[PDB]
Amino acid sequence: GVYRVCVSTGASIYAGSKNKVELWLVGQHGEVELGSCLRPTRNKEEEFKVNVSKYLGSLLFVRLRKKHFLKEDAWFCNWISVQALGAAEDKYWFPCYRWVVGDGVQSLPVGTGCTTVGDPQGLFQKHREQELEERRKLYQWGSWKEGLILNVAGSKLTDLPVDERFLEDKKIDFEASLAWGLAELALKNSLNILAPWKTLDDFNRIFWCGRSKLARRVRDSWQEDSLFGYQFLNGANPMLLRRSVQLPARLVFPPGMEELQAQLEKELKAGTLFEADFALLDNIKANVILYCQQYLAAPLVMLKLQPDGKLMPMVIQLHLPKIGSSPPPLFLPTDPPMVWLLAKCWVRSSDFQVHELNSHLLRGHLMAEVFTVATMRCLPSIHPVFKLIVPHLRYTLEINVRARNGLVSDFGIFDQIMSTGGGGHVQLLQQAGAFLTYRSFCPPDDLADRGLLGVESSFYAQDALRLWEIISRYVQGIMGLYYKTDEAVRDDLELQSWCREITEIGLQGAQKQGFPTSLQSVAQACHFVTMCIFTCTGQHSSIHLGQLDWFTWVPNAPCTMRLPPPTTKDATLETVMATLPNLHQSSLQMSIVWQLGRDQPIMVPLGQHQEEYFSGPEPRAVLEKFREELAIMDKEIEVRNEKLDIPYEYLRPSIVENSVAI
Ligand SMILES: [Fe+2]
Repeated sequence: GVYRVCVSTGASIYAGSKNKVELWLVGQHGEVELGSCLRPTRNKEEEFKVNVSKYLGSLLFVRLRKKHFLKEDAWFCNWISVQALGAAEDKYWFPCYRWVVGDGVQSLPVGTGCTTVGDPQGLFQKHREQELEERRKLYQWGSWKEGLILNVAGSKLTDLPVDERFLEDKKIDFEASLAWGLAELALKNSLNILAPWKTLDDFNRIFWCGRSKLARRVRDSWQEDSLFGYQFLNGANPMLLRRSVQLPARLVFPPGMEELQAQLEKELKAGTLFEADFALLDNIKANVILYCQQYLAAPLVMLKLQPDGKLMPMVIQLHLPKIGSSPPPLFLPTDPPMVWLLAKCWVRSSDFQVHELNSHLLRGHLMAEVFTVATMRCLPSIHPVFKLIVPHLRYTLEINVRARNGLVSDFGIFDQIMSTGGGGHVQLLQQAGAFLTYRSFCPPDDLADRGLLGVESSFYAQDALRLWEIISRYVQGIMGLYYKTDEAVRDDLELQSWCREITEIGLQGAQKQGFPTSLQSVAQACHFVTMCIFTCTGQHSSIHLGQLDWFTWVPNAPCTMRLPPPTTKDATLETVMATLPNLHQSSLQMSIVWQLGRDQPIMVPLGQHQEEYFSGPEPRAVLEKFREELAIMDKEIEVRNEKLDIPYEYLRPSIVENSVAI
């Protein structure tokens, strides 16, 4: 048989190897020796024809060995393909996409994919058991802080497996751009070092972060209650807002407040009353920067949806009611300018804290990390489900360790400017585990329980729904090719351990929240994987992407507050200024909002990954349909935003990354 064996080397910097690599072809019936054929050239696809007398049959594996003489050289193998030039057979695909190190003999299965149940021959059975044992030695759980959901084991990036590390081409650009980014900002902001700081207009002096079309709008009108409430719907953090069924029990009224109660009852029966509650911030210890006391608040904001499709704030309560003590003052738009302005600033500051911590870090980065480690420890390379998820898990462990090394680590970024940093952030993050429910990660159920379905004013809910349907079908499409009966899913030990690693191990008992302990059906499994895929794409991008727009104008998103939240209604121009961050803190904030949210040097759009793990044409068809539905969504949304005054685009397949990486 005449075969053209083709081996593809990585496009990295250290991908090429000076060592000679020997291959072997082992099929359904027998195996053949090929020996040293070529030497891995960096970013070079190399093919060659060979002829073997021994009958192989269906090629199952392609074993390789990298022999080194005196100095070993790492080799990042993309894949190996061996096709029969004579017989009418399909090209045998053998995906690798990882680093190859050591004088150990590696084995690459064919890219078809299958499970233990779907492999009755037991051809790949022994292969996957030995691989997973090694996977577990490489991927272990760790604990950055006690009480939180597990993360990857280790402390530094060096503790991460080489395959999870940044490619040398991205690592240099990721760090360079970040360095030049914050320095440029630090330079210009140092000029204001002696500039007056007594009017809110002075905030415009430091403003020079990104200055986008939307970001300018914010500067133009942040004091507008219309934009204020608009952010609860389509802002950077649309997770807290929900439709009110009844008045919040913490919404207690001070003696005299009876007229306002009727305005609240009017909106409730109409079904236009909404509430965003920040009680999670209660009793969280605030930061201490330079021995100066910072302050937090647990506000409540009541809003009404206007017939012209506008959400407007009605009342803001800054403290939670103290049992046994008189009720705290409620602030209304009727209050003096400065008094209402201060209360909105406290709400924006608190939204920032919860956004970055819960919405972003926890619900986005850490959750994904949980999925990542559970995938690598329970699902073998050949597993069909494993091949579906991996692109979405790209560069996740790396960016997370980078965060726990200076972004949220002790004496890190939060501690330096964030009011929650310095202890309270962990307190807020640890206690936020209870709010992590299975339904909250699924749009069809999230907006359902909250009550944002059908709300035309909420573009997030719409886009979240549409996107979820597309993904859902893609997973259903892939899972359908490998799971035809519910018993298949039910008896998939690997699949069952994966789901176990997540709900029970990773998430520390998430069954009490809503996460399943076992996937017994096919439709249930499809919903779980979609939930995973969505968390590493949509859930993160819908929260990450708005940072450059809303958190750049400090007055709209204060990183900290120098004065405690007002207990009386007598705020003045100076007090608002004193409460808000000074030039020292605000400027640092802007330079840091660029870190937690920005455009990545090289970015991979949702569903647009290059690594090919499947070999069949059927899996590909499903992949192509997925890319098709996404493309048409990205265009339609683009057209829709034309008519929109403030275009919502945080869920567009073109800018929505395929994995959590920034
Ligand atoms: Fe992010």
